[PDB]
Amino acid sequence: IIIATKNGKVRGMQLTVFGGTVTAFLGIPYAQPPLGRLRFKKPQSLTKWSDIWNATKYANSCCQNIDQSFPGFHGSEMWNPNTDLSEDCLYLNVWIPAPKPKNATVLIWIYGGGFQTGTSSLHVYDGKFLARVERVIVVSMNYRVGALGFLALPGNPEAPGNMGLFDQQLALQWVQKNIAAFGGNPKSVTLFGESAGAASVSLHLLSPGSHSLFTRAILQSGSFNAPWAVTSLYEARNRTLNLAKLTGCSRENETEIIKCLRNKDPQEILLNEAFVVPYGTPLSVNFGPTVDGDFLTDMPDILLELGQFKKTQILVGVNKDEGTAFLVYGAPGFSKDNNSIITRKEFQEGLKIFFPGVSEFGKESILFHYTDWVDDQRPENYREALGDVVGDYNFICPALEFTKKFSEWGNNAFFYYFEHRSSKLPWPEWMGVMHGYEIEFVFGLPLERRDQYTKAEEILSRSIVKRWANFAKYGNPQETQNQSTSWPVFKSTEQKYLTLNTESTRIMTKLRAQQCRFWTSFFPKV
Ligand SMILES: *[C@@H]1O[C@H](CO[C@@H]2O[C@@H](C)[C@@H](O)[C@@H](O)[C@@H]2O)[C@@H](O[C@@H]2O[C@H](CO)[C@@H](O)[C@H](O)[C@H]2NC(C)=O)[C@H](O)[C@H]1NC(C)=O
Ligand SMILES: *[C@@H]1O[C@H](CO[C@@H]2O[C@@H](C)[C@@H](O)[C@@H](O)[C@@H]2O)[C@@H](O[C@@H]2O[C@H](CO)[C@@H](O)[C@H](O)[C@H]2NC(C)=O)[C@H](O)[C@H]1NC(C)=O
Ligand SMILES: *[C@@H]1O[C@H](CO[C@@H]2O[C@@H](C)[C@@H](O)[C@@H](O)[C@@H]2O)[C@@H](O)[C@H](O)[C@H]1NC(C)=O
Ligand SMILES: *[C@@H]1O[C@H](CO)[C@@H](O)[C@H](O)[C@H]1NC(C)=O
Ligand SMILES: *[C@@H]1O[C@H](CO)[C@@H](O)[C@H](O)[C@H]1NC(C)=O
Ligand SMILES: *[C@@H]1O[C@H](CO)[C@@H](O)[C@H](O)[C@H]1NC(C)=O
Repeated sequence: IIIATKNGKVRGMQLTVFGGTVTAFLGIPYAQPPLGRLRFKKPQSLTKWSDIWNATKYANSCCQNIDQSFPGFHGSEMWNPNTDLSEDCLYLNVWIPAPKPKNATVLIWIYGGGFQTGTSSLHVYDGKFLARVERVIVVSMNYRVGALGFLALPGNPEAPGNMGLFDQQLALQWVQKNIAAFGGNPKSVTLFGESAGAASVSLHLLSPGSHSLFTRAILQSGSFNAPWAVTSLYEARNRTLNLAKLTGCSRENETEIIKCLRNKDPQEILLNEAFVVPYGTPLSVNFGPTVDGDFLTDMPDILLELGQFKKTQILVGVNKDEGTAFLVYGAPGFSKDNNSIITRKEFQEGLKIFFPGVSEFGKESILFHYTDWVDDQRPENYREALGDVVGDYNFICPALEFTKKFSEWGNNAFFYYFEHRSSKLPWPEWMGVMHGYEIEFVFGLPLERRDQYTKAEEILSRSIVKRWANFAKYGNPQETQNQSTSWPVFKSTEQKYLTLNTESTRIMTKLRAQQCRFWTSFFPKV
């Protein structure tokens, strides 16, 4: 139960799952901790050790602001970090099947959180059910978020930008050099993540230094062409210097600002991160991926459009009600505690919150496209409209356009539409199939009947886990043995996609066709 890696021995622990055993190695370090001189730098290789590292508990989460908008509410607190925050957080986790497999496919998980939050130690990210049920090895890693992971002064190796993407990339290399010792096949590595984690997975498809570190990709509710995912390199510099003044760290030697920011206390940087943008939205990515000239050599949209990415199979998908979660973090007349029926003027107020820097005409064009009704006095007309707007603009339409663009360079792609509202979902029912609430199905939590899910949820999670596993091993997300719906390839022309629900599973075409022609062709011009 001790494994010898390239930097020394590590001790794990075994776990009982479904009357079998999984071996967990929680908290293997994969880089020299990025403190002091190393804060804001790319991660550095990890010096050998001759003891036995004890990988028996999750390591520290990375520094980050907590969501304190619904204290005590499980719906928001289940996403808050559940281990000590620290700048010493570059660690990873590995769940291997027991008995040790011999050439197992490796699934590498990248959590979301808008590039400002998240941690690999969340309960819904527990890879033990996947290791037990599909006999894959599951790896997740922590990576720097917010200013600590994405502060950008282009070219300056003191704060080059994209450091958190490089933490991810060094985790992938760790798996390349070391996963053979755990019984895994480095030649069969599938990346999957959700939200900002999905956008990260898509950026690894573009970054040449990641080409050789993984085989396939799975993108849940996210991609790099979402409007919140990448920021221009000049908007990045404006933000790092606005943080510089806010901490009184202003200089004309850019390098001297960095070493000034290197002496400030993480809490001081965290509490100023929010204000480096002129007007915030509940979707703001204050510090995030940029075109840095190293991880990312051009605007991702050019690279996607011109076929400059890793050629491979992708699995891409979204939830029915991506946008609702954000409405109760700032939209007036909205609350998780009533059913949030809003008015036409409340709707228009909501647009100013989510599209603050957008012209009067832009906002009416949004209102005009979403507010001519199949019936004008459904009292929830404007409430549903505002949720669709946020979800279609921020998630569904970027994921559809990514998939279109990706598949027209010849690779197989599969698109799902997740529309089961979980029975354990703590938010009110008007919020529907919320952002992030497919993750528990992917990780196979409903497989554990000890814990509150209907039998129908267990069965739906059982096939999702099988399709995901079959996609990782074989490049094809079919459930073959149980007479399931066949998942058609998503072609650029007909655009078939698969719906995922408890009743049964249907092939449909051209998800949100009218809404996406608005968002992806009209609205970019305004
Ligand atoms: C680029 O940065 C300037 C400077 O930023 C601001 O100062 C920070 C400390 C923080 O308080 C931000 O909210 C400020 O915006 C921005 O310039 C300003 O515009 C805002 C409102 O638009 C105004 O409050 C400030 O007085 C302006 N500051 C100056 C120095 O004139 C600017 O908006 C940023 N954005 C872009 C796109 O360049
Ligand atoms: C739904 O609730 C929102 C606000 O949630 C509430 O906040 C307090 C007002 C309190 O009543 C809590 O118990 C509620 O759950 C309501 O929005 C408020 O409306 C008033 C109207 O005078 C306005 O002044 C406030 O700013 C609003 N609060 C906001 C925008 O956060 C809303 O009216 C409720 N609607 C329904 C149909 O129940
Ligand atoms: C590492 O841990 C050793 C203890 O072994 C076991 O660790 C966990 C799983 C506990 O359940 C404990 O009862 C076990 O015996 C220590 O002997 C060793 O000193 C530790 N090393 C370091 C560096 O802390
Ligand atoms: C694992 O599979 C690869 C091909 O996918 C092969 O080249 C390698 O030798 C295998 N290793 C084993 C079976 O230990
Ligand atoms: C000041 O800036 C120059 C580049 O213009 C740089 O070479 C120098 O190292 C900076 N000062 C310090 C103390 O590093
Ligand atoms: C197939 O169906 C059986 C029930 O007949 C179920 O127990 C099994 O787990 C299913 N397999 C998959 C991959 O869903």
